[PDB]
Amino acid sequence: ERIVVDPITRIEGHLRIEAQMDGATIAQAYSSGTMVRGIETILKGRDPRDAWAFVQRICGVCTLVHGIASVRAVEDALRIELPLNAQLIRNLMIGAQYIHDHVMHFYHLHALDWVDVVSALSADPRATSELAQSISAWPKSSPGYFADTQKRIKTFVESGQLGIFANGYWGHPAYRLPPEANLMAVAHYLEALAWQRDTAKFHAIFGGKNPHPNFVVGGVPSPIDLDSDSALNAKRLAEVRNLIQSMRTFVDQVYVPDTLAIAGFYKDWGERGEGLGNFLCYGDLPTGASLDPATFLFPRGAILDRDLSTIHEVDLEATGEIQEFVNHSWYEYSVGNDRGLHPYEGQTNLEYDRRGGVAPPYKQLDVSDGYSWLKAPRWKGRSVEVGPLARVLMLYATGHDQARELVDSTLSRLDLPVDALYSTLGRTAARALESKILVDAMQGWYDGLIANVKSGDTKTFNETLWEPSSWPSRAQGVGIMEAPRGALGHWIVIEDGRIANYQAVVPSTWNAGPRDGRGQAGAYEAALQDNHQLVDVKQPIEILRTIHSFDPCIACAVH
Amino acid sequence: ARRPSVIWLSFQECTGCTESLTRAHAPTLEDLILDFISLDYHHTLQAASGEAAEAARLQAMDENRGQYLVIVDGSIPGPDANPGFSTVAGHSNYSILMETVEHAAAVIAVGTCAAFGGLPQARPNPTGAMSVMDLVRDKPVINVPGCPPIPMVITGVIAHYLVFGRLPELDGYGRPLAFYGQSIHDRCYRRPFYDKGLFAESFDDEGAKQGWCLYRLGCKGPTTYNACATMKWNDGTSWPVEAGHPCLGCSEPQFWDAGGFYEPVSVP
Ligand code: SF4
Ligand code: SF4
Ligand code: F3S
Ligand SMILES: [Cl-]
Ligand SMILES: [Mg+2]
Repeated sequence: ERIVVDPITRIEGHLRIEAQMDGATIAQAYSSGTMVRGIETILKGRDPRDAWAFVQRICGVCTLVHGIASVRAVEDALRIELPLNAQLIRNLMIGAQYIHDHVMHFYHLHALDWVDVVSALSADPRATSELAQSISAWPKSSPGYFADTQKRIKTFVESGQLGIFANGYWGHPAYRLPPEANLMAVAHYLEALAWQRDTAKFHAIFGGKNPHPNFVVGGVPSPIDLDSDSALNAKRLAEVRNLIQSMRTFVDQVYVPDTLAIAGFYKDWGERGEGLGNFLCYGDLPTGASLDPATFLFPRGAILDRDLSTIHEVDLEATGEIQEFVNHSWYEYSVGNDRGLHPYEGQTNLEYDRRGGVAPPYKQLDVSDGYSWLKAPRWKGRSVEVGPLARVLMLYATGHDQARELVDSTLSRLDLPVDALYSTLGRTAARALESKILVDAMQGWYDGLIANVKSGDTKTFNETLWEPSSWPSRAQGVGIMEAPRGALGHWIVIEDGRIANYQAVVPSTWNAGPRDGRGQAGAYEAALQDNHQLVDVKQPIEILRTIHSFDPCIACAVH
Repeated sequence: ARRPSVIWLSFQECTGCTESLTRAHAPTLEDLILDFISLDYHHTLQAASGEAAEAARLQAMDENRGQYLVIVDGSIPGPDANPGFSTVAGHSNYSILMETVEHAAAVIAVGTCAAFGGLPQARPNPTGAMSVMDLVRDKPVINVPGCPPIPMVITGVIAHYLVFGRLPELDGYGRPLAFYGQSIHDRCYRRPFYDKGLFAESFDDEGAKQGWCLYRLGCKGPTTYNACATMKWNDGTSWPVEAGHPCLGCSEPQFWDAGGFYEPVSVP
């Protein structure tokens, strides 16, 4: 029966794809998350000020983003306003996380779908240098450098211990780059590992460590005192400035031009891999202290049916709007397993056996009932896509000038129409473009931090509602964020100082989640069902290209 | 065989421990992978998916029997918990753990979840999560805890084992002494402030700005063993208390269930 790919590798976490084939064509696809922890259940009864530290450990690839959504949920419930410096620092850390996370997704998770490492061994080092230099000003392009990189990979492959390259799909006809482009991408893969571990120092300065920096409800834990040996001062701020500059340079000169050069060989991937047409953003990144959606860099809204002329409004609290369904998930709802729950009323009761979970060792899911540890989030009953493509569409639709210029100049370089955005290629391209937008914004928030400190405001923490005895005995709130994979919300309900409910709905929950009661597929499933053919079911590179373009994270999706 | 074989198992993890490993500045993951080890299976990085990926783990186990190192990230639902809580390729994590460690030279449990149960095991433990040392008894196990551990502690332990041809000396909980032998509080730069009775009372009052002690805000440094206060994080950039937050205790067993993070304990 179904073709099975389990594990999907080069994602975060535990994902199984099953596909019902009609000849070489994917007829139906099924997305299944095969690990659960039940962090929502772990939180019940605990202190809301501690929640961020638990839910940050939902996921260490998008580290930071659940910490941020969590303290924002508490701040929303309690109506705490942040001081400006805290808000700027949070924006800066969020931008640093996007850039780190997108660059590594592209090189270390996605690129081996498009780049043939064995073919790189055939490249002429000199031609590889000409090509690198015809696309970018990046310094590291000499022929000797390419020849030295190629030789290290050649010694590796010839040792007969191929490590993470063993049994790879090298030489598959889906690989189209010339040897030179493959060698260039492999060299950049290696530069991206050195660059990323340097970039991570940015979160360590403000947050103490990366992965998993620290947060506090009401501000940031790192104080500012120019005259102190143990606070952010001119010396620490000078290091932060240099890190933003290396982020800018790597995005402008390595990541974006490589994405564009590689796209030119895969333009037909602009015609598959988007089967929903609906996109959702909560928006993020305010210019000022208050979390006011009117000031967001990424706007809040929803697009339906690929119509960029109408942005529908999003309400995080309307109980008929965002709901999670479990008609095909391994959960039990006390209201009935066919009902959708808004997250203030969410329930996380794990039920593998009674929902049709198959006893290991198994070869096939049973897809007639529960077939995933992911809930199925829907927006007013619709399956939607979240993440970079949703954001770039929202920016485009709302007249963001730089986004419009980048999208137009990208489509024009590739000679593609606007409807090629709705595709595996367009999603992968959107990820790179929004990295450019964020990296340019970093300088504005940094300068605004320095100016604010210079004018005499060194406050970083609003203490006024820190003590539980100052809270109402009932409160509830939602913390929203645009995480690198898309719209993220934490809904919290607080009773008598304690967490009474806490529900996360996470970007990969939306995208990777399974079918609902109407048989309506989620984003991954509808994407694979949109115009895919497999040359060889044992080397399903076509599935991987599209699944990886969503940047799946199943620890996030399931929690 | 000729670079020693390493099999990386990822179970109920958040992938923080693998990210941490990619942060390490010396030896870097790429130098390790090219020059020092043969990393033969690792979900985050593997070119191949599905059966081609599983075949690589099995062929590593076949060709390096008795000699390979297993690193485990994440807790494992124990053999009394539903085998369906966490599976890979249709097998339970527990089944994969026991079959892969059977012929390992040694096992490193990286991260507090693998070492001690960690987050999936925090109350009320809905998945019956357990640690490596509880499940795997007839094998040398080295615990390298932290959430996640420091990047250069992870590669430090690996480099020790490869360069010096032996396991590090361990404390009573299986933790390498070089990294876990001293408490945070016995090395912390705010400690002489603690002893003078100088304490921060919020995250940005005078004491916070001056680097007075964080004890009153919940710091668990006094009962936490890790290298953060001496080695620091991310190539010596900073660490949690230096950046203004109390230590959460994140390398200690059951640290999630130690009362609130922002509450002092009842004494020392
Ligand atoms: S110890 Fe922390 S960082 Fe490592 S797998 Fe467990 S949760 Fe993630
Ligand atoms: S309580 Fe924490 S901040 Fe204070 S000296 Fe000890 S480890 Fe340092
Ligand atoms: S929270 Fe963890 S990272 Fe270090 S400072 Fe405390 S042991
Ligand atoms: Cl480090
Ligand atoms: Mg949830």
